Amino acid sequence: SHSMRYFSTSVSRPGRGEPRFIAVGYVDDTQFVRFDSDAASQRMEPRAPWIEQEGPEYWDEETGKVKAHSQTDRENLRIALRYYNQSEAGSHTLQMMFGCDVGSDGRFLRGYHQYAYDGKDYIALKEDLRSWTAADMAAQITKRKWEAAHVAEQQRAYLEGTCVDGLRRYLENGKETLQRTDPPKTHMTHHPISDHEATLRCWALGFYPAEITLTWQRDGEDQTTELVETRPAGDGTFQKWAAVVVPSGEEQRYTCHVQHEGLPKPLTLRWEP
Amino acid sequence: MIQRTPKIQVYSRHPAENGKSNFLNCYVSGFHPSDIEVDLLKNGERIEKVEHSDLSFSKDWSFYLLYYTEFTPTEKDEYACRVNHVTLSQPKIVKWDRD
Amino acid sequence: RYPLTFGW
Amino acid sequence: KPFLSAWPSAVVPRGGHVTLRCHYRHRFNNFMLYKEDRIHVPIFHGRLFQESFNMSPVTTAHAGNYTCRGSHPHSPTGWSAASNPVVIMVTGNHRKPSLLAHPGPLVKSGERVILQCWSDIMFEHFFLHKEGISKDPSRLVGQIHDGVSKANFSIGPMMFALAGTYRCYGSVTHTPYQLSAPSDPLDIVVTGPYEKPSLSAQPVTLSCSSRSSYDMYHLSREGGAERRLPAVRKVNRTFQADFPLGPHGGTYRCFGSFRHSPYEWSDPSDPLLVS
Ligand SMILES: *[C@@H]1O[C@H](CO)[C@@H](O)[C@H](O)[C@H]1NC(C)=O
Ligand SMILES: *[C@@H]1O[C@H](CO)[C@@H](O)[C@H](O)[C@H]1NC(C)=O
Repeated sequence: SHSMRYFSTSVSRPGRGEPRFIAVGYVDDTQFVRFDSDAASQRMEPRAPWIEQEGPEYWDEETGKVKAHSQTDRENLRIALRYYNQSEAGSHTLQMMFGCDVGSDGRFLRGYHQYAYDGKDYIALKEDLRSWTAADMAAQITKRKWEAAHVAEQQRAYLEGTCVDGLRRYLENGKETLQRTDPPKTHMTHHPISDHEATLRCWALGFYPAEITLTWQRDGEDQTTELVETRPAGDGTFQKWAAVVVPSGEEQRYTCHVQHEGLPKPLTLRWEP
Repeated sequence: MIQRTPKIQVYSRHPAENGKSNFLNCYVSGFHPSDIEVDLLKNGERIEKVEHSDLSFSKDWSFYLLYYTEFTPTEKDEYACRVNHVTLSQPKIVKWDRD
Repeated sequence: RYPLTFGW
Repeated sequence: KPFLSAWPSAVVPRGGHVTLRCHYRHRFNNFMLYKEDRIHVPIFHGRLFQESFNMSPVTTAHAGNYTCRGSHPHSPTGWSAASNPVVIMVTGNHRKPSLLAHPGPLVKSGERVILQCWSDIMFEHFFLHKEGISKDPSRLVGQIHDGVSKANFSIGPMMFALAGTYRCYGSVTHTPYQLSAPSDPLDIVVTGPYEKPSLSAQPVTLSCSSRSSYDMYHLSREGGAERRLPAVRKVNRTFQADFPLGPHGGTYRCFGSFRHSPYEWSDPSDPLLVS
């Protein structure tokens, strides 16, 4: 299974700068393009080596559609001010997410097209790709507008067609990177926190993709256990750890379980001085 | 307007070994709005050459950024990350724990 | 590929 | 570098008010102001503005190309780099030009329209301004011809972000910062991409109908003018407006529109001949 996603952010910041639009494109957990309206390029830029072979027609076409989005979503900040009767003086955020998922065979599974205004769900294309979820009263107006423009039919055709066909092309062009699986490299650390208790920490490092399960068990039963959010190492791989506090002398009772696309069999880790 | 304070993690790209070049990371996530100010500190002083990822967000609309710089860890120097945000009255400082 | 986008 | 911004607008009438703000290092800090290339020479004898600089009675002497420097105490120089330039343009110094849309103010989505600014006054340059926009006015040279001065602003391809109220201004060869009084406003309306209504004779009135929830319908004849009616729901989940036929013309077209989007109309209905 694989996924493609575009994340765009438009912010107004009256008195602190001109409204700014930033869009980023991902294939799974790998960023590959970006556009920043605050740059002198004003072009869509490559951000991963495997997309840089695409020809000038690709970069011309993509820059055109994303600059258009830049202008559209910057105007959407002024419209939202009217819909919600908000001051020209306030700072506001408008976010969009778009993309599709494909299976192993290379076929469509799900599509997405969603907005938020100031951090809260605004309008979203529903799961069936035919109707819209409006979160409040302002978004009901946009819904009524987009029904009148038949937006759901166009995005549905794009998400099931061009989006999926593009993901399929990207996955082959960057196969060795995008279809790689780097298994987790694991280690455990023991730190005493008191006379009667110690902290056991299971470490997962160097893993791609970033989907992972780190679980702790005593004698076999699940022990829900501190769990940090998976974080980027900065080289394309990811890190995570899970920690539990254990009674002194019972460390052998606890085991850490690792599940990852890169491990043919689930790992079982056990402390050992 | 929804305001969410950032989670901060400070860590190295690779396992720390004194004297060996590495990367110091400050990963900030879960925050809203997007305006955030992030610095990497060496013995309390901001490190000048610091790069950062393009602004992106999660399914829940929360933003995340990775800040990083090239560094060589030592036994003497103490690294940290300083984050400011509309949710924080003063900057929050998270120390790198090599332990 | 980048999508076509519409006004609010 | 700081961010300099004029509020409410860098285009300001004589007697209006504009405030220059200098955002440096996360606050509107103490800053000095600089004009033209004199960026190492602060204006008004080095005054340290404390919050903002409000020029409440705007005069033509206020016009110019400004930069600010925010105070930076733990710096070798104590001050920031030069900010972005902001050009304050003062209006009301000549008599207003005229502004006209070619071929007309209804512009189909994806097409272009020409906003021609003109005057019997021999203006050297023209400035086109979309109301409410922070961006600098578009500037064009005034083409002199048969005793009229004129300039053609091209707007397009038409989308909702370009619809709205436009005004244009003139300036003389020796007073570019000094602008004319603004021309009468021109409303540019984009049609589509919302689906066209149906226009028909009542099986007498002319009916505009759509499944789409347009809240207002607009009727237009080929000659020109504009009649508006609120949409009413009835007869099978259709939003429709019935326009009284009247008790001698033909070829009418209808558009739908929504509230809080005054300058965005649907594609026109097919033309209907009324005998
Ligand atoms: C600036 O001062 C003038 C005159 O007192 C006033 O009309 C205007 O509202 C002020 N504007 C700002 C932004 O302070
Ligand atoms: C502007 O467009 C009109 C209409 O095509 C044309 O006649 C005119 O020469 C153009 N230029 C100026 C300066 O008006």
